[PDB]
Amino acid sequence: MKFNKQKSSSRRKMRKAHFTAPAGLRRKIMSSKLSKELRLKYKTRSLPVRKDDEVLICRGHNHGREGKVVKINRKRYKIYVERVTREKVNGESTFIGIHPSNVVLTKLKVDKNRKKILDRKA
Amino acid sequence: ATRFKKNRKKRGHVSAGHGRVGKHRKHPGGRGKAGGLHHMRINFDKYHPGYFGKVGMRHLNLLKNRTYCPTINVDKLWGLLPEEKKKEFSENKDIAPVIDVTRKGYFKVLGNGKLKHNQPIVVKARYFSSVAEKKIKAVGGQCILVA
Amino acid sequence: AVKLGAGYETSAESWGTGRAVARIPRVPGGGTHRAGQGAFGNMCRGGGMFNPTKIWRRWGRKVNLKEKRYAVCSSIAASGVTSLVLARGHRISHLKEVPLVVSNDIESLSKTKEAVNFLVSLGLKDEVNRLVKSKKIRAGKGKMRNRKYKIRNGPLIIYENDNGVKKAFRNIPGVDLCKVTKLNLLKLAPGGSIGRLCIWSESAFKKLDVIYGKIHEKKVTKKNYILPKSIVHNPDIYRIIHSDKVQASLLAKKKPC
RNA sequence: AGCACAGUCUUAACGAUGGAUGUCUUGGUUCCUACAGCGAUGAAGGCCGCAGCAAAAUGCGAUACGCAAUGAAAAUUGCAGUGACUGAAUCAUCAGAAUGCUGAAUGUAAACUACACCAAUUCCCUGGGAAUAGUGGUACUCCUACAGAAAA
RNA sequence: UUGUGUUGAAGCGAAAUACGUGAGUUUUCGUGGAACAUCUCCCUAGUGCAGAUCUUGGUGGAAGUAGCAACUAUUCAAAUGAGAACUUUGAAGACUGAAGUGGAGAAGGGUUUCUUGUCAACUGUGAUUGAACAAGAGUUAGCCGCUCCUAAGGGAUAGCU
RNA sequence: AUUUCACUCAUAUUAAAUAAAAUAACUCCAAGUGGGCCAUUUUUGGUAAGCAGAACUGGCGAUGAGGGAUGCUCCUAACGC
RNA sequence: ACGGACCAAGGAGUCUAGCAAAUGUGCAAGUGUAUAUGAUUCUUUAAACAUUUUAUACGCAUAAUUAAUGUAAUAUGUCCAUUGUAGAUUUGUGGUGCCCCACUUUGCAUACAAUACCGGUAAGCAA
RNA sequence: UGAUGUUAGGAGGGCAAAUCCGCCGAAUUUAAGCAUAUAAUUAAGCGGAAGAAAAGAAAAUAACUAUGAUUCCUUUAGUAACGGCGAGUGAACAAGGACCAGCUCAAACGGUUAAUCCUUCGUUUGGUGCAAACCUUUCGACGGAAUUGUCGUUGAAUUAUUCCAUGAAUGCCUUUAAUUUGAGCAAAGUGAGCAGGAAUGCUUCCCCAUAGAGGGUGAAAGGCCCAUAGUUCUUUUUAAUUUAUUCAUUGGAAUUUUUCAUGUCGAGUCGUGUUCUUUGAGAUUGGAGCACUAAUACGUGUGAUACAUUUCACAUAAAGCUAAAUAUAUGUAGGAGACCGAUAGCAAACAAGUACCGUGAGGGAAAGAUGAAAUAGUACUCAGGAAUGAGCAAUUAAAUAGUACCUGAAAUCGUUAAGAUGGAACGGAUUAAGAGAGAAAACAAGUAAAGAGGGGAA
Ligand SMILES: [Mg+2]
Ligand SMILES: [Mg+2]
Ligand SMILES: [Mg+2]
Ligand SMILES: [Mg+2]
Ligand SMILES: [Mg+2]
Ligand SMILES: [Mg+2]
Ligand SMILES: [Mg+2]
Ligand SMILES: [Mg+2]
Ligand SMILES: [Mg+2]
Ligand SMILES: [Mg+2]
Ligand SMILES: [Mg+2]
Ligand SMILES: [Mg+2]
Ligand SMILES: [Mg+2]
Ligand SMILES: [Mg+2]
Ligand SMILES: [Mg+2]
Ligand SMILES: [Mg+2]
Ligand SMILES: [Mg+2]
Ligand SMILES: [Mg+2]
Ligand SMILES: [Mg+2]
Ligand SMILES: [Mg+2]
Ligand SMILES: [Mg+2]
Ligand SMILES: [Mg+2]
Ligand SMILES: [Mg+2]
Ligand SMILES: [Mg+2]
Ligand SMILES: [Mg+2]
Ligand SMILES: [Mg+2]
Ligand SMILES: [Mg+2]
Ligand SMILES: [Mg+2]
Ligand SMILES: [Mg+2]
Ligand SMILES: [Mg+2]
Ligand SMILES: [Mg+2]
Ligand SMILES: [Mg+2]
Ligand SMILES: [Mg+2]
Ligand SMILES: [Mg+2]
Ligand SMILES: [Mg+2]
Ligand SMILES: [Mg+2]
Ligand SMILES: [Mg+2]
Ligand SMILES: [Mg+2]
Ligand SMILES: [Mg+2]
Ligand SMILES: [Mg+2]
Ligand SMILES: [Mg+2]
Ligand SMILES: [Mg+2]
Ligand SMILES: [Mg+2]
Ligand SMILES: [Mg+2]
Ligand SMILES: [Mg+2]
Ligand SMILES: [Mg+2]
Ligand SMILES: [Mg+2]
Ligand SMILES: [Mg+2]
Ligand SMILES: [Mg+2]
Ligand SMILES: [Mg+2]
Ligand SMILES: [Mg+2]
Ligand SMILES: [Mg+2]
Ligand SMILES: [Mg+2]
Ligand SMILES: [Mg+2]
Ligand SMILES: [Mg+2]
Ligand SMILES: [Mg+2]
Ligand SMILES: [Mg+2]
Ligand SMILES: [Mg+2]
Ligand SMILES: [Mg+2]
Ligand SMILES: [Mg+2]
Ligand SMILES: [Mg+2]
Ligand SMILES: [Mg+2]
Ligand SMILES: [Mg+2]
Repeated sequence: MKFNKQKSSSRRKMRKAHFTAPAGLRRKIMSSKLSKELRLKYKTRSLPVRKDDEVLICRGHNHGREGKVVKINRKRYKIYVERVTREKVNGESTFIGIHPSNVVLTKLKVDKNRKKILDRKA
Repeated sequence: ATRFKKNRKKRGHVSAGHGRVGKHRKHPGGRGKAGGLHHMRINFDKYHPGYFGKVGMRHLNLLKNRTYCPTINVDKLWGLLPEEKKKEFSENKDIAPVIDVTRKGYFKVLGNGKLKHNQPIVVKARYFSSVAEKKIKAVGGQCILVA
Repeated sequence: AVKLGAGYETSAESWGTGRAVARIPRVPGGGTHRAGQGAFGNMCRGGGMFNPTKIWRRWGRKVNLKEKRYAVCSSIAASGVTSLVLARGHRISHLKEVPLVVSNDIESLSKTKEAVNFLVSLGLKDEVNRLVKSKKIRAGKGKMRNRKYKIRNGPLIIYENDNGVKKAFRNIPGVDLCKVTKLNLLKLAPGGSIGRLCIWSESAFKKLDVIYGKIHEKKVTKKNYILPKSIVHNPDIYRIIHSDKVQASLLAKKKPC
């Protein structure tokens, strides 16, 4: 690392650890940034992205569009938004994969689990 | 460094410097000190004359600590003193130094050189040679034996 | 070093003369297209390396203590000549003096922003600029061996005791630190070049006479060390050539052919 | 509508065949540091099985790509299916339970799913009921104790 | 130390009113799609190929050439099919000649067996055929055998080395 | 024999001639080589030989250019553009 | 006379020990901080820095010679530094152009010899 | 006394080896041949253990003013010695360091009483657990072992000072510093403009740093995500610091003052002769087989040349145990490099000790890359029995990136054009005729007029 010699800074090792991470670690890696308004109401800076949140697309060809998150794909490292779509060569409709770090989430969907986390973070 | 090695100069030539007719074969005259006394005789005789044969008596379990004996000549005997201390013994004529060479690692006092005329000195040691002892007696000194 | 037997783990042997093939050893057997190929020999695919590398190659050197001390001393002296520091690539055109001593308040700064402000006020703005712009991604296979970047060397801050300088001046690209009683030629002459830019604290500057024996002190002065002398008294040759005494001995200029 | 002989060789331009060159790397190699055996309470190795649709490699053992418990914690997905709306879908940890036939292999054997002797054996309710040809033991050498017989 | 690059790197193909005695260096156009130098001075090495009946891989002329010859022998008409000298049906002419390309077993093989489908490669000419490829099936014992007995022999126990 | 001291023997033309005579003298550390052949002249064995064995020089090997039609050794002559 | 049908990639004086010569560097009758230990050394750092709060670790050198017991380098008249021939540099006069000559002064390095002394061996004398 | 016993309770057997312990035992090679020698007290073979093993508390050095169990590092030293005295081989003591540690049995002594040990069945205390389970702790009984020898003392007494262990109830457990495990938190732009399919690029306006390690994200990111510096909590154990008060036995020990007693000390062993090995070991260094076979502390052994008569020094053989400093081509985990980059690096970057070969012991490969995204992998039409081709039609930034998919060299072959061509072809020198390409020297500063721009001063 920087000063403690007990963990690595090898490209090989922790580039192998990113692509074979277990499914319980993949949700911490898949985290987004909180808006300015949500950063006063909550003392956290960033949260892992969940399903029924609302996000603003900030980077890419679809920058500036908003909408709701309809699916999370932990194997491919991607999320899906409700009206951002594509046509295949057949003519069937699909969803364009978005990377969660390209996004900032503007409205949350709280529950029993979330509260006991935001409370600790504040 | 491989950068400055002689072999890099012969890299385009065929024989690498060892000749067309007499090649670089492997051990064409023997191994090590093989042929001496037969066909290496001249090299042995003109560079190492007394090599063959044996002479003298055997000593079966030597123990070199019994005969260790470093020496010092009477040349270097006034030089053991510092210059300022060497100086005052010249003016004053009533006092002489007493030197213990065994405190400096020397064992036997040996007698090459010249002492200063009429400048007495007293020396302690384990062994003396005859000439050294005479030269110390001549300038007005004394030799003392220790153990 | 390579593995100890890499290339020689097989029971191969040569077919001999006849059979209209070369005389290298060959793999035995059948049923796979490895059978019948040349096995070991530096010219054979899969064979052995010529002179396989070994761990008892002499990796290091031992250097005379007096020469190390000589080099360190002659390296500090080069730090005090303005033209040499300029010729090593340091942007010090606006500096006032090249030995460049600073008060002892430097020793107890605590924040990186303050250290950058100190560097800028001293006149070293275009020296802190050269270091930021200089970070690049290296060319070659060193990327695949944990050698991603390559940066240029900056000033070298020297102190006597640390009350924050260590933490304050880290994290600035290219800046390095060192203590007066443990000075390293590898830092004072990076790559073998001479003329490193140094910044001395006042106590660091005063310890330098006690270390080298002008003032004696127990367990600080180097024991029985004498500071090297020069075979020349004044290296200004052309001031000698132009003296009245010398010029009165010269002889009339002569003509070419 | 018409005109260039054919073959062979040379040069250019565009292609075919082939996989060199450059760039890439969840692999190798060496050194430094730390810990260290397993087995009759059946090891290492071998064989046979287990998924809704299932060959290999990977994981498991008649509870068989996984049970219970503890920490996280919404989905897993090729179809079909199962999931709170947090002992449940999935990931991690792993202390309880369970762990086929073999193998030192140890009742006799072995290119046999061959053949013995001894005790019938297991389960449910609190003395009654029920089930099953199913279960366990039996190598050799040795030590301590014991048992009687036999010899002196 | 001090530089190039999505306003296009390395590499590769063809070149130049270019420089050098020479090994080479430099530049234009095309392709290409992501990295590349340092000549300011130093350090370092698994550092320079025409050959070794050299190693591994790819490719020629010979060349549409040598050749596709044992086992007496084939013909007419129809069905199928995109397509029939070598698939099927009928009619002819013939062979094996019971010491048989007829029946039944052992060693060895292991699904080659049966029904259906079916042609990318194989079936050294064709092929709709097939022991090829795909889906599903098929082996029933008190009386046939093993299992039991002993043989030439093998392994063991006591003891001994 | 040696040691001193006194005297005196050409030199600018150099104790006879000529000299791109100091391109000299010496020490150190090492490579390759140690199968040769040919020509004029002298010369041994052999009937002889493009045979075998020696001597003094010069060559070929290690070397091309002009000539001998042709030719490793003959004649002229040895090599930056 | 032998190897070579063609093309691409690969392909052969190196590493360690021990000795010497040459050359560069440091110090110099000395030189080299071994194994260790210390430190307000600890991403790098397996590097770098230090040396035990009239000063006996060890190697090579400072002394040779003899099988060996062993013995061991002018000699006290003067801190002086053996003798001669040629010879670099210096000192004083004159000749032709700071240079070269003729004398005068000093006498490095080195070459050739002489002499004295140390260890071994002969010879002579020997308590 | 032996056999017997499916009597009760237990042990051994097999795997693995890099480092460790014991046995057995070559030749290649070198000597320029070769037989002693060397290779080597090595390779192969057979047995036995641990986190280390083995060694180890003097029958040792020395010859000094003396040191003081074993192991290992620096040196002694390529030295003393061995050798067809050839090629070759080769230790020990002293010196400087790492670490540091000592003990038991046998033999003396104990008989108004074997004091000793074990099995099985009982009981009696306090702490830790949710549970499972565990720790601590006295006192009985029956039976057996043992005088063919267990246990206590370490010559035995006497005299004074001092030290150690054991029992009760009323209290006392705070504070702090270091080693360890697992968690939580963790600053600062996703602002203009250009060009792009897409910024992490360029220009420009802000900032954080005790954090400018590394990875990810449609192109190079300190301010987009994980983490990084730092800090809080937590588990392990170990050092200081904080209180013990009163009373009550019984047995041990060290030294000192005097009294009397000189006891014991490892046998078919040590040693000698002889034969073979091994060592630097030499009229024999250690080991082994055979024959002979001791002494009793004044004895026995060592003091590197074989004897006899003696002096001196050192030590106390023939029974046993024991940490640390040392090693580690094995297994498992962690970290790193002036190392290799798919004919390289392990044989194996991939369903690799795999496919395949041999009756068997064994032998043993080849084979990585579309694109940012297939949650974009090729829809529709026409021709054809089909493969396949074509398009007015279609994904992408790109299909001459179409899955035999990055780039795509040479050998070899196809197409078009231009030339040459009486039994090889290509070359060196020197020019000519065609064809392709070219302006950086291969002419023109400046002057006047008008039009568009870009700078520097006052
Ligand atoms: Mg040459
Ligand atoms: Mg040759
Ligand atoms: Mg042939
Ligand atoms: Mg290899
Ligand atoms: Mg490169
Ligand atoms: Mg024609
Ligand atoms: Mg619960
Ligand atoms: Mg749970
Ligand atoms: Mg079992
Ligand atoms: Mg059995
Ligand atoms: Mg049978
Ligand atoms: Mg390059
Ligand atoms: Mg090479
Ligand atoms: Mg090559
Ligand atoms: Mg080639
Ligand atoms: Mg062929
Ligand atoms: Mg034909
Ligand atoms: Mg046929
Ligand atoms: Mg017939
Ligand atoms: Mg017939
Ligand atoms: Mg017949
Ligand atoms: Mg059939
Ligand atoms: Mg069929
Ligand atoms: Mg066919
Ligand atoms: Mg089949
Ligand atoms: Mg049946
Ligand atoms: Mg029957
Ligand atoms: Mg029989
Ligand atoms: Mg020869
Ligand atoms: Mg000639
Ligand atoms: Mg003629
Ligand atoms: Mg030949
Ligand atoms: Mg040939
Ligand atoms: Mg030298
Ligand atoms: Mg020596
Ligand atoms: Mg004498
Ligand atoms: Mg007398
Ligand atoms: Mg057994
Ligand atoms: Mg065993
Ligand atoms: Mg030989
Ligand atoms: Mg030989
Ligand atoms: Mg031989
Ligand atoms: Mg072995
Ligand atoms: Mg074990
Ligand atoms: Mg032990
Ligand atoms: Mg022991
Ligand atoms: Mg030693
Ligand atoms: Mg011997
Ligand atoms: Mg030996
Ligand atoms: Mg010692
Ligand atoms: Mg007793
Ligand atoms: Mg683009
Ligand atoms: Mg791009
Ligand atoms: Mg990054
Ligand atoms: Mg960071
Ligand atoms: Mg005894
Ligand atoms: Mg021997
Ligand atoms: Mg001795
Ligand atoms: Mg003992
Ligand atoms: Mg690595
Ligand atoms: Mg490979
Ligand atoms: Mg690409
Ligand atoms: Mg003709």
